[PDB]
Amino acid sequence: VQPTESIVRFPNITNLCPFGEVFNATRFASVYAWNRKRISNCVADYSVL
Amino acid sequence: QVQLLESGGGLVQPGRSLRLSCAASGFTFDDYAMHWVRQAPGKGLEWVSGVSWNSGTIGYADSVKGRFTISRDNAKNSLYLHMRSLRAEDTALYYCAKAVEMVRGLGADPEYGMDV
Repeated sequence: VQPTESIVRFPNITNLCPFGEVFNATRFASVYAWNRKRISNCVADYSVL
Repeated sequence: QVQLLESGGGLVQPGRSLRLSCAASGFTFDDYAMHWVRQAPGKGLEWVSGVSWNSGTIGYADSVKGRFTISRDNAKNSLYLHMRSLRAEDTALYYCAKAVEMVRGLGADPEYGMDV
């Protein structure tokens, strides 16, 4: 017998990384007073882009 | 035990470049807004500068337009203010502090909260 269709599974989508309000913040900083931070332990969607 | 150490004092000439450092401890630094408050000797207390959680300069006072610099060393949990072109009256008992309001708590970025 041959198969018919594919099934892919994974638990509920967990805590997303909060990209959004980093870019929806009141404002960014200067060039010499520039901003940097590091994100880990969270999923990044890239879909909204 | 929230703690803020202020340095940059001594006898200094007006009109000269000055470096002030405030070290923060006892609380996670780079998640809060932060404030410098002017305090002329023999006078009252007035707001001079501030900076956002993202290390964003709030601005400068009326008489000091575009000639001070506020920056934040996120690496070693510190904050610096550089002054230029001092006069006899720009002397102040500058104070350092943070903001009570947390990120994602209670719109817009909260930046008030003259606290410690």
